[PDB]
Amino acid sequence: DETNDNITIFTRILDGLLDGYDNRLRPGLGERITQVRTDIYVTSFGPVSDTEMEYTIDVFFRQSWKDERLRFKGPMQRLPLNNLLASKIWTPDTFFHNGKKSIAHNMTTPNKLLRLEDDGTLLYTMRLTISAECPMQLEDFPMDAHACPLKFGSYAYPNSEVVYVWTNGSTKSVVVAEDGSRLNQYHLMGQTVGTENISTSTGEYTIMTAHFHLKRKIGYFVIQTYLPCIMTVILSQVSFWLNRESVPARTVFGVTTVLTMTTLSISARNSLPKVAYATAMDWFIAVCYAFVFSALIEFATVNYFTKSQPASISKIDKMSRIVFPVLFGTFNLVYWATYLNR
Amino acid sequence: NDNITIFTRILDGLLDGYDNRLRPGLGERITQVRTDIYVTSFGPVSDTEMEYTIDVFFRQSWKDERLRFKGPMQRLPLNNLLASKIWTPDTFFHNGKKSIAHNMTTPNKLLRLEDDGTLLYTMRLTISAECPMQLEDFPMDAHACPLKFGSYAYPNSEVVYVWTNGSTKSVVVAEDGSRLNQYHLMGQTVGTENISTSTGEYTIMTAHFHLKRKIGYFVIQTYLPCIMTVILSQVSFWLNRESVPARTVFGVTTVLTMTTLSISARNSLPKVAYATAMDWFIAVCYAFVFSALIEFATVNYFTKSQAASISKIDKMSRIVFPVLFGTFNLVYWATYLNR
Amino acid sequence: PGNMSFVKETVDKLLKGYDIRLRPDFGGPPVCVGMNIDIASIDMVSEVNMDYTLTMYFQQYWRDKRLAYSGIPLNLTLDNRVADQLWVPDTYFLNDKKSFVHGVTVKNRMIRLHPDGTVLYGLRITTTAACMMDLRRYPLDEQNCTLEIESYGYTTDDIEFYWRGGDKAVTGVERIELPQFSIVEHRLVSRNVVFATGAYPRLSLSFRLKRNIGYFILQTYMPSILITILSWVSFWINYDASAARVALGITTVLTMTTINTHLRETLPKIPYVKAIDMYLMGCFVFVFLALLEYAFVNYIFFSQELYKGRAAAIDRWSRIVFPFTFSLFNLVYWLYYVNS
Amino acid sequence: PGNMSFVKETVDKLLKGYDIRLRPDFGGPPVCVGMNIDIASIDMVSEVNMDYTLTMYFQQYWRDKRLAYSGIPLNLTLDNRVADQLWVPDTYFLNDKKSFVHGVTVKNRMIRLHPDGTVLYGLRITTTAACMMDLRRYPLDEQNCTLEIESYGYTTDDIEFYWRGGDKAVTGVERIELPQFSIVEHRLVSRNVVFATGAYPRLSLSFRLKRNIGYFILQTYMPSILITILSWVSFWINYDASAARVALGITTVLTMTTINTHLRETLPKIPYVKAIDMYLMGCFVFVFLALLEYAFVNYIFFSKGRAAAIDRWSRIVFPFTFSLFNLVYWLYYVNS
Amino acid sequence: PGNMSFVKETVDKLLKGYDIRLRPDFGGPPVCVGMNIDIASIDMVSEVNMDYTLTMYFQQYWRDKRLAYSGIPLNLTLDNRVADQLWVPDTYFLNDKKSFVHGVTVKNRMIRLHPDGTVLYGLRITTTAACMMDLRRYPLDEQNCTLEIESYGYTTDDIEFYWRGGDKAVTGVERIELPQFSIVEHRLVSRNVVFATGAYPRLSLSFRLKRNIGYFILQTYMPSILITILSWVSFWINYDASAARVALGITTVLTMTTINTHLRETLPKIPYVKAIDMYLMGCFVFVFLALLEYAFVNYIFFSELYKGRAAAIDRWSRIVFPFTFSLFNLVYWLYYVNS
Amino acid sequence: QVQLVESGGGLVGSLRLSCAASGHTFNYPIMGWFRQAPGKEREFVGAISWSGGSTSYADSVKDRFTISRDNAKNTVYLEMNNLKPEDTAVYYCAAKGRYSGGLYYPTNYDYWGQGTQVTV
Ligand SMILES: *[C@@H]1O[C@H](CO)[C@@H](O[C@@H]2O[C@H](CO)[C@@H](O)[C@H](O[C@@H]3O[C@H](CO[C@H]4O[C@H](CO)[C@@H](O)[C@H](O[C@H]5O[C@H](CO)[C@@H](O)[C@H](O)[C@@H]5O)[C@@H]4O)[C@@H](O)[C@H](O[C@H]4O[C@H](CO)[C@@H](O)[C@H](O)[C@@H]4O)[C@@H]3O)[C@H]2NC(C)=O)[C@H](O)[C@H]1NC(C)=O
Ligand SMILES: *[C@@H]1O[C@H](CO)[C@@H](O[C@@H]2O[C@H](CO)[C@@H](O[C@@H]3O[C@H](CO[C@H]4O[C@H](CO)[C@@H](O)[C@H](O[C@H]5O[C@H](CO)[C@@H](O)[C@H](O)[C@@H]5O)[C@@H]4O)[C@@H](O)[C@H](O[C@H]4O[C@H](CO)[C@@H](O)[C@H](O)[C@@H]4O)[C@@H]3O)[C@H](O)[C@H]2NC(C)=O)[C@H](O)[C@H]1NC(C)=O
Ligand SMILES: *[C@@H]1O[C@H](CO)[C@@H](O[C@@H]2O[C@H](CO)[C@@H](O[C@@H]3O[C@H](CO[C@H]4O[C@H](CO)[C@@H](O)[C@H](O[C@H]5O[C@H](CO)[C@@H](O)[C@H](O)[C@@H]5O)[C@@H]4O)[C@@H](O)[C@H](O[C@H]4O[C@H](CO)[C@@H](O)[C@H](O)[C@@H]4O)[C@@H]3O)[C@H](O)[C@H]2NC(C)=O)[C@H](O)[C@H]1NC(C)=O
Ligand SMILES: *[C@@H]1O[C@H](CO)[C@@H](O)[C@H](O)[C@H]1NC(C)=O
Repeated sequence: DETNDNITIFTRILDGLLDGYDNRLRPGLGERITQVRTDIYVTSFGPVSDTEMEYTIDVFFRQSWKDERLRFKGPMQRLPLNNLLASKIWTPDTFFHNGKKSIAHNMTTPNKLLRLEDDGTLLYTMRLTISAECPMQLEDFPMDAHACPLKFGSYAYPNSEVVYVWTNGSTKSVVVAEDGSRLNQYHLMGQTVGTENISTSTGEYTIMTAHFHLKRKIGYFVIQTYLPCIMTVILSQVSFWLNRESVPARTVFGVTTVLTMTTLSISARNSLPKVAYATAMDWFIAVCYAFVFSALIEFATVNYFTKSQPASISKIDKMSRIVFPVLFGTFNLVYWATYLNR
Repeated sequence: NDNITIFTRILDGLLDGYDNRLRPGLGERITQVRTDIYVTSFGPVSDTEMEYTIDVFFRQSWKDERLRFKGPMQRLPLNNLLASKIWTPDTFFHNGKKSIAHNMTTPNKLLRLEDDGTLLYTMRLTISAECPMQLEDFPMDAHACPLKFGSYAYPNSEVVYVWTNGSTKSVVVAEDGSRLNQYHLMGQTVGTENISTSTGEYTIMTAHFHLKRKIGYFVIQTYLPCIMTVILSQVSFWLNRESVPARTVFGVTTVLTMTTLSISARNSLPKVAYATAMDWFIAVCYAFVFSALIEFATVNYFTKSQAASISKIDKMSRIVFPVLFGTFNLVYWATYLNR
Repeated sequence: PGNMSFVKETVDKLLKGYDIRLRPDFGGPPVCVGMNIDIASIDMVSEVNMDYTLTMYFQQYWRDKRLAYSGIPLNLTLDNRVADQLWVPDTYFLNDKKSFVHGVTVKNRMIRLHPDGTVLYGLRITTTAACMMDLRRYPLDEQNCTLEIESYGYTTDDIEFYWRGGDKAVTGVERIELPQFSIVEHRLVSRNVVFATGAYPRLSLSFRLKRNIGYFILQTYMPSILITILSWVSFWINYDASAARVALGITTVLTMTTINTHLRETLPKIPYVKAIDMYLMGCFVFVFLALLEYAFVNYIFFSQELYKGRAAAIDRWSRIVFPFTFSLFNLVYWLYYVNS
Repeated sequence: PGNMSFVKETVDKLLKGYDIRLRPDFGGPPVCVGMNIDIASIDMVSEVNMDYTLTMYFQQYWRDKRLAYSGIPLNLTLDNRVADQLWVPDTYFLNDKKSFVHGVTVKNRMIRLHPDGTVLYGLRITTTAACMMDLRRYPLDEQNCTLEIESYGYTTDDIEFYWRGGDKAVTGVERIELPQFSIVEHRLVSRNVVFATGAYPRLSLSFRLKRNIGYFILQTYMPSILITILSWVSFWINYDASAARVALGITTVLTMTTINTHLRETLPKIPYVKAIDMYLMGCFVFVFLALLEYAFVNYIFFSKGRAAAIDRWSRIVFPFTFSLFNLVYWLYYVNS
Repeated sequence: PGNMSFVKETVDKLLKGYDIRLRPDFGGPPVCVGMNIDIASIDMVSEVNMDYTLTMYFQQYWRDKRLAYSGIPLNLTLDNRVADQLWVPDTYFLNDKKSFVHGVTVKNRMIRLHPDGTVLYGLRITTTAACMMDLRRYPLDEQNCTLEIESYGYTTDDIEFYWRGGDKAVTGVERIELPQFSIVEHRLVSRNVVFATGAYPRLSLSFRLKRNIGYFILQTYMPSILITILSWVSFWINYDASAARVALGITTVLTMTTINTHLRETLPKIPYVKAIDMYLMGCFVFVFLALLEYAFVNYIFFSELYKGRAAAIDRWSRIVFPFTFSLFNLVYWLYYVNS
Repeated sequence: QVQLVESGGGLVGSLRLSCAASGHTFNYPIMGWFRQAPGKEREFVGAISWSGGSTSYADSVKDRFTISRDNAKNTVYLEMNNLKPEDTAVYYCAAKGRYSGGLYYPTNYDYWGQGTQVTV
């Protein structure tokens, strides 16, 4: 509409709109609190790193506020300005408290959107990749759940200057794409968002909060750790069916399986941070080590009694041959029942 | 009281008409750039990359007759915002791979101006520099890692560098600056050189850091495991000759251990194409370990495939193998440790 | 006078008063941005990171009334630093994780003006783009990685994207060389995507990658087959050799365990069993059962004419049952994945 | 009432004629810079790199009379671009290896002027700082290493540093948690350092860290103890089973050398022996002597009551002396 | 005279009215740009990434009549920031993967203006460039790695590249000490390459690399040979020692796989079989057959001519296996040496 | 150098051409087919990639011709199916370097064949 003259009168509007404009000052500095409306679209969530206890999230981060300097009257009601206007206009300094290292994608012109309405309302959006610190507890390592937070708020302006609110309310302001569940070993149960105040050396501030609930997918660790552990325990117990005069054969069963449990205990070293306490998987590995180790002490005593007092000592083979499968069987029932309900 | 405004008009009077594109004395004389270094941190040395990291306060001083002034104070330090508006030399490190000029709360730079026009310009740098290494004597070798720097654009006829006070006291190392865990910094040397390149003649300032490697780490890491492995082969000679399964196990498993140690040691180092002094130890230990197995197969064959006459072989091996290995172990350290 | 001065004053007339803040024909009909790509290479494809690195020459081609000039028949090739002084589309890659415009010597950009105002804008790009992979068929799988091109700021009411020349808009697919993958085909799509802020134009470039099985045959399948065959040496050794029969068997089982756990260290810890994992568990059963084979014969030989008869019969059966059943399992495995 | 125009012209009047090139009270007494730190978190403390990564809010206070204003009652907060138009101190961290100011949306800086002219300048900083570690007692060691705050250019006759609030200046250290370490103590110090170019003010922030032995018990010590106990099974197997007595003995020897490499390959190439090295070497000796004991009995037997007597004493001597070795070990490193 | 005021005003007139947007002789014949390179080092060559890292001093010579000046005998050397105020050709490297210009102290750039208008523009660059490699002869191969130089925007109608000095245009290749490779030859090429947008000038610098076999002999072949020899020790051990010959067999078989697992780390995941892979599977066949030999001997013995047959097969295997592995080893090397 | 030799030409329907290569073919991963007639410019026909299998064509031969290869014998084949009268030309076989320019331009191809004539 009015195409020939529209591109000319508009540049006349813009330079007449932000000449004399000062971006060092809040809109309504001395009269009102600047109320900023924020919104997030999670383009993709993940991956999550347990060893550094951090996760990556990619979002379109959207902000909106009213600047009275920038109200205008012209041929159209909303203006899709180019993103270099952001350098000229005052914008909030919202920063993410948890961010370890973040990228404001800056490829083929900055990934920023800036629109101005007739009534002076701004809508300011940008694409961010945020690596946020997620402190996590690991006592239930292969069967645990976490709630990774994302916190953001003004850096320079305290509570009495700038306040933040979810644009459409709490539960309609953070949207996750269906393809956004970019997680390998986790599944996102849900998310809850809220608001908070904090007090620091520089005064009070208002914080927006978004928590994502994560349940770990147990499939990987079963085939990687539990089956090797369970099979090794079974492998050791095979020795009870061999005759006790085959001393070299009975020995290598215990020695080899104890060797297997030793490396498997070490193997978890690469999958976890250097935590100071034992996780659920450690209890399983330790008990599997106990059964495998006791399967060798079984041979040591039967060997000692048969060689020292040569027999009825064959009862030891019979009892251990039936007891070991049973006790290890009941351990699994107690173990899984303890954690899978947790 | 007027200091905060008088120097504003003095300094603004210096920077108008001034051209930073032209070196001082562009036409009449050579620019003498005094320089010196303070090493705050040295290391680590990444021999796998043949490079070393050094952190320095790199300091340069020269006279710019255009910036001389007279006022109520003899010298004044100035914000780094000014350093961009004056001429400063284009000094670069010839052998530097990667470098950081530190920003933290500001660019880590210092500029002070004497009323004579003399400038002192300093900055904090982290330099990763190449240090070619000869590793024929790897575990107990020594290196002389250089640091070469000079002007990039201006040739010898335009700018010349000199150590600030000439002698070795122009380069100083911090007492707590040793990040080296694997080396001793046994000394240093500084010199100056003319060079001729495609774009003209230039002046290099050279500083060489002499490094001696720690032998302690490799002794416990490789030598003891190798020496223990060799002994584990010889202990099999006191077992009875008829226990074939046991005797065979010692030989085969002990050789396998030498295989991992041979592979593991050279998994490090910058993959050079020749045998180091470490290899000449591991390789021979393999010979003793390997020949110890061939010793059993020989005696086993002469009794189970053919005994008082040939059982002497086992007895002699209990003495000859330890003695020959001991002699080799003694001469090995005698030649490389006294290097 | 003089063509050098004439061009200089002509370019200044184009840029004097030129508002970079406004798109071409602002307020009027949307400006069509045609674009085309010449692919330089795909540096790598990573399962652990679920991404691939693409290097390309990316070009855009649109019309701007304000840049029209007359009296010069040439297509003005201006210095790339003019890009800072012109309006250019806010095109971006939605699935990009990390990218940069190459900057050696001078930033790799091109601008070519023409008399009627149409502008050609080019870039050389390296982008690490996310690509999710269905590893259930790994390593017998094929994957569909894509590059998602979109305009960030301008909706369909302002910008329209299209491929210049249709299917001919992308070249260089012939010169993509990868160890693991061979490109079966590539496909071009154009769409409108709707967000809460409006409908935006999209162009999508897709590659269908099929993996090469050569590496895994030599490194994984050949070892497992050879070790499984190695387990059958047990059936031929005399049954009195308990130490040898057990030592051969347990060590084989140990080797299969390390192969099973090792390979997953080189690829993401995805929580489901892959095609190769099924094979390795299939091989594990054979080597594991081949050890129980000696466990029972030892029990029958010593602890239970059954000492002479059954002990020999079971061992003799194993020499034909195990090799046959392994081939039966092996035949079904390849017919399932390769033939279907 | 609608004072936005008034505050604008006030700010313009302050910045008009303001010089970035001259420090506050130039030529006069040194400008006093007060500092606060709010520790956000401490990331990996790395022995292989001899460093630690720290994230913090770093705040600085000083008075610049050129920025005094009277007609406004507010502490005037300004956009972070203003920091490029004012003189700010050149404070730097001497022992840092790599650091950056956060820029998630806009560069994380705070500028807040006050009527009397005092300026508050804040930053959020992630810094990787050199932390040389004395591993002579690892893993049972305590490490002290610091952050060295200093002015690069201005000597003590141009700037003075001081902690605001003394030992209340730093906060957040009481909150942070680390997996391998726990904070035992932190100290705030201020002092001058002399170089050839003059004396400079410095502030030192120190943390003393004690390592959590809980990890290495599960990962290193218990596997080592179990392998050593595994070797003692040899003394109970009959001394005629050379194939079995050996395969057990040599396997324990193999494991002990195996675990040594897995640890030292993830740790700096220091030349001296660590505490675990003093332990794993001790366990190897017991493991090695257990195997050598069998070569001894063979020579005695194949040359019997004497063979049995040596075997039966070994069943109790090795467990006893290993317990004595284990007792004196923890007695030295832990209880003294 | 050459007073700095005269030089300042002279430089000001050259830049006054200058337009960086237009190439020299715009609308006229092409600009002749003469390339020149001094190789500083080739930091690394990696098969896993199919790339190599190159550091060099890169210079460009061209004439811009707008910058001609008179009355000054000197070849003016200016602060490198003049580069942002002048037209410089848009040269770039086609096959680079990531590159940067060194920035220590100040960005390593050089501009030197000559009276006739000739501009010398030089800068120090470190480039990681792709080099696809034919690994079908891995330890025994030869490789061609090239650096492609081209103008991004200007076609042949506007710019003409050429090697300044012909074959002397590249120096320093005499002095590249690569550990695993040696520079057999290098050569310089110039040509015009045509796209849909036009024909562009191109220069390319090529290196021909021949590998040093030292590392792989020490770490892969000798271990493979020695383990293969160790497997023959079984034939000497008596057939009755079942636990010994099995242990000697199983251990060697799993040592061969242990070598493959290490080779699985050093190279990219290529489909085709490499020369080293062919040798390892050759060794694996002998090591595998060395255990099948015992299995049939044990079967034959225990399943009185049978005792003689078992001994006879040991005598055959004692001669055939060493002879056949020597024959295999001989044919293998002659193929890759003669071809 | 990389020697190129051609075969299978002559007056014809359907027809098939073969192009063999030897030497350092790894440096020249792409092979292209070109055709010419007196008084006319040299035209592009199609191309094939060693070890990649990907192919491209000229629009005048889409769905009529197909280029295939045998990577072990080092031979490129052009299945000249579904002939038409306008296909008279000498079909040169050529090779292209890795980093040369576009496919459709004969100037980018270094080594060339003998140009077997075909008549239809
Ligand atoms: C690493 O890899 C490289 C790639 O495999 C190896 O070879 C080089 O590769 C490049 C391409 O990357 C290739 O150009 C180069 O060949 C030389 O190129 C020169 C330029 O020739 C071009 O321009 C000429 C313009 O006049 C043109 O005539 C050439 O041939 C074309 O026209 C003729 C005539 O009509 C036709 O017959 C022909 O079919 C073409 O259509 C071509 O377009 C050129 O200088 C040079 O030699 C030729 O020219 C000389 C001067 O006239 C003659 O004396 C000479 O006899 C030739 O005619 C080459 O052709 C090769 N390089 C070589 C030496 O072959 C690298 O060698 C390798 N590097 C290492 C270190 O291993
Ligand atoms: C990798 O994986 C990606 C993602 O899965 C694959 O991408 C998909 O590719 C296919 C083609 O192979 C795409 O389909 C084509 O899409 C376009 C656009 O259609 C859309 O936009 C139109 C314009 O706004 C709109 O009209 C369309 O809606 C109409 O059509 C749909 C048809 O389902 C109908 O339901 C609606 O009611 C409308 O009538 C739609 O929004 C289009 O050009 C193509 O149409 C052709 O094909 C259809 C087939 O029925 C035919 O009828 C038409 O005449 C025409 O010939 C076609 O639909 C698809 O959109 C892509 N999906 C995504 C998510 O991007 C990709 O193929 C994979 N690559 C490889 C190499 O394997
Ligand atoms: C980690 O490791 C670091 C490095 O080792 C430790 O840092 C050290 O901390 C201690 C405190 O624990 C520091 O010493 C303190 O320093 C001050 C200032 O003293 C300095 O400055 C004075 C001027 O302001 C000056 O007078 C001082 O010189 C006098 O004193 C010295 C020492 O007695 C003497 O030799 C001189 O002749 C002078 O007499 C000196 O230059 C000081 O406040 C501290 O206590 C002194 O003063 C108080 C009164 O104020 C008094 O009560 C005390 O009895 C004492 O006299 C104390 O000396 C030390 O400087 C730091 N070292 C370094 C290298 O920075 C850090 O503590 C460790 N951290 C942890 C957590 O373990
Ligand atoms: C450091 O700050 C300076 C400002 O003088 C500027 O060049 C840039 O922002 C930073 N550059 C470096 C060297 O990191």
